[PDB]
Amino acid sequence: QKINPIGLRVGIIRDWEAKWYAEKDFASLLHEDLKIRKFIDNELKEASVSHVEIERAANRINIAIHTGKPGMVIGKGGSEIEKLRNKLNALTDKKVHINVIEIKKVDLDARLVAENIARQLENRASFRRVQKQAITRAMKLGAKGIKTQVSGRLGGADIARAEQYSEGTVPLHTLRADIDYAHAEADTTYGKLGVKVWIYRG
Amino acid sequence: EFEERVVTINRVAKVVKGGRRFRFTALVVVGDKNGRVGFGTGKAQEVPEAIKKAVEAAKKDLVVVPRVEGTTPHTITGRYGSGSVFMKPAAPGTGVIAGGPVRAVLELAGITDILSKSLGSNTPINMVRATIDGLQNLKNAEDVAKLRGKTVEELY
Amino acid sequence: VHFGHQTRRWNPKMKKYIGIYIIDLQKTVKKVDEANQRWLGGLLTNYKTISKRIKRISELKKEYDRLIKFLKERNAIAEARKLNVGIVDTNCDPDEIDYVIPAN
RNA sequence: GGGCGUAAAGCGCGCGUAGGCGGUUUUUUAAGUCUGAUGUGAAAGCCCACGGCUCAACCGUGGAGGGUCAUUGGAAACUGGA
RNA sequence: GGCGACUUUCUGGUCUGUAACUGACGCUGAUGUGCGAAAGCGUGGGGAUCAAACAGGAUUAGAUACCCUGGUAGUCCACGCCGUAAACGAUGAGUGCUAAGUGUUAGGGGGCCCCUUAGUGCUGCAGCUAACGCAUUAAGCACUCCGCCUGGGGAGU
RNA sequence: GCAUGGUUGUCGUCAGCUCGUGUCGUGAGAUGUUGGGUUAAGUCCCGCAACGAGCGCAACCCUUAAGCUUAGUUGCCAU
RNA sequence: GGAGGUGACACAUGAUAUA
RNA sequence: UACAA
Ligand SMILES: [Mg+2]
Ligand SMILES: [Mg+2]
Ligand SMILES: [Mg+2]
Ligand SMILES: [Mg+2]
Ligand SMILES: [Mg+2]
Ligand SMILES: [Mg+2]
Ligand SMILES: [Mg+2]
Ligand SMILES: [Mg+2]
Ligand SMILES: [Mg+2]
Ligand SMILES: [Mg+2]
Ligand SMILES: [Mg+2]
Ligand SMILES: [Mg+2]
Ligand SMILES: [Mg+2]
Ligand SMILES: [Mg+2]
Ligand SMILES: [Mg+2]
Ligand SMILES: [Mg+2]
Ligand SMILES: [Mg+2]
Ligand SMILES: [Mg+2]
Ligand SMILES: [Mg+2]
Ligand SMILES: [Mg+2]
Repeated sequence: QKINPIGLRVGIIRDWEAKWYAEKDFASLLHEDLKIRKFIDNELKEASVSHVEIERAANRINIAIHTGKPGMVIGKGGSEIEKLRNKLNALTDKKVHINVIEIKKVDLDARLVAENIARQLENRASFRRVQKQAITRAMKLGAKGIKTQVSGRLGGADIARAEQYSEGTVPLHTLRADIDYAHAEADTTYGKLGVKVWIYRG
Repeated sequence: EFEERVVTINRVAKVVKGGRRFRFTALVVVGDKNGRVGFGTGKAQEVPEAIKKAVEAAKKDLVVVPRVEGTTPHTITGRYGSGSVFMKPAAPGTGVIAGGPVRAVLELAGITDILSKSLGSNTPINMVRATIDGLQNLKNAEDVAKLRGKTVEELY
Repeated sequence: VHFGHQTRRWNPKMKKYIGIYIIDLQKTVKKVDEANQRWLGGLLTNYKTISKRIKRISELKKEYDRLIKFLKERNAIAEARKLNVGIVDTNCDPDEIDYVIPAN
């Protein structure tokens, strides 16, 4: 019913996360990209990674990792990023250079806020309290608006439902509005809980 | 400061072209246990948000309850609509002999000793409004001595 | 300033202050010593919201033109009588005026 | 210590008997009313106090209470009688 | 309950003013006794219109109806009976007290207006009410008497 | 798929649906959002115990219809 | 503007709880 | 959905 807010704005006011060109090796490079994105998600699942950008040029892959906690990705003395770079050069057989970009104010990042809620829901936290706390935090940091939604068997109820909260303005029809969006899943004993977060900075 | 007690939480519904739209009504009594009591109501889709609205509204209609050594100066019946609450002074050993929302109102007023009977509607909002009505009409001896132009001793 | 409204509409509570009825000029002088646009609902009781519009007026042209013009008086009295001085004609209620001036 | 416009509940409406109730004042009475006295309201019981049961139940002792009771002396505002 | 052309005869009640008179002679009212729309019943008249029943014609899947054409009782009168209605203001009677404004009916007093009685309407405070609303014609505030109610159905059987 | 996440159809591009504060109501609720006009539109103005706000409408995005500057190949061809 | 009086072709049906 | 037919 409601279009993905990111997908509607891709190539309009939002940039592609994959920045390379190819014609006949497009499929092979696309799936090497997806191989890398799956590797980074698994290997840095505790490092608060918002998103990953991939640039390709001259048998070299430049990977930018936007992370809430950059000291965990780099590691004490650059040792953790050297180990990840060595494993990426084995998944790829190309020369990978990794850049790390700290994202201050992790409470204004939809992906980090969505995954934090999902992690708390897995710890049996109140599906209401986690949404309200996340909204209060983002608005205190100057967010123009925020919307949260948790869908599924809330609190182990036998009948699934969706509870959503909002504050400020989240103008999903305004094309020029840069609306950050993310979906995350919480693995509970009762199945999947879907977390959706919309953040509008301005 | 003021202590507050949630007397009743009611889920109410209004019907629309779809199904039903639900809200939550909170009836709350506030009081300091030192002769100032008040009740308020608030409505919201969330129970805690309705409570805060009810608490805030209660602070705007605090009442001054006359007392003599922890008891009321005389018997009274408070009536609001169908609600009617009989209140009688009791000895200091006696506790608050009250049934429902009356107990919340009298306790937060600072009574600790009273004989009360709810003779009428048991709907909590109207029982609460009846209780406040009876406390609003209590008169201490020093006040009625002033209006009659006598001293307190001459009243007896 | 002492000829009030017609007899067929005079409030009964203005009998002391009062063809047509003529106000108590003698009583108004002793009372006077004791003492333009639409009134927005909640001007006084909703200052938590009006001040935002007052602040937003200080800080668009279409809004300001009506805002400047903006920022019979029964709305105002309730905003004040519920919070716990004014010319009170015969048709007006005197029991809700702290300092009633019984002048036309 | 409740009600009867619409929730159960005003007879369809008169006339009128018994009964109930009844305007102001003065005098009088003393049935109601009020206030004492005397007698009586058994004992056991209930309640209070004390004593005996190791405690307690229980038992015992001394009080209190319970009448619309009767008889008798006063009061006279109200209800009743003249 | 009801009462609507006009005339005469017989007859009931109410209202206003006055303050001759009587001097509490009052209020209510179980039982009781009367009056009581329409339909209906009896006897006897009358019979225009309308019209249960009924007949025919339509409509309809059917139409024992609604619509059309007729039509009997009845509708009318007298004298008896019946005694029931959403017989309603769904509000018993009596008495007094409690803001105003404004129509109207029948009077009176004073200078068309002001005051005042008694009815009849609308609006509207205080108060009352569950609300709707009532509000000097109370559903307000009081006293007296009567009637009546105590979950729905069964059953006003 | 009547335990679910995600994704989709449908009413339906219908113009509506709400919230905060205030105020009115014992209360469910109401108001705002109704009324006078106007619009494709809860679009806009006026009045109004409402004042504001949000999700919607619209606008910001793509393309099509006209012109200008830059550029002239693999496009075009007037001298 | 709101009341009170006054007057003014045909279309049948849709099991129980749970909602 | 579980039923009924
Ligand atoms: Mg009862
Ligand atoms: Mg009665
Ligand atoms: Mg009925
Ligand atoms: Mg009834
Ligand atoms: Mg009657
Ligand atoms: Mg009857
Ligand atoms: Mg013993
Ligand atoms: Mg007459
Ligand atoms: Mg009588
Ligand atoms: Mg009788
Ligand atoms: Mg007849
Ligand atoms: Mg016929
Ligand atoms: Mg006949
Ligand atoms: Mg006859
Ligand atoms: Mg009746
Ligand atoms: Mg009466
Ligand atoms: Mg009366
Ligand atoms: Mg009225
Ligand atoms: Mg009159
Ligand atoms: Mg648009």
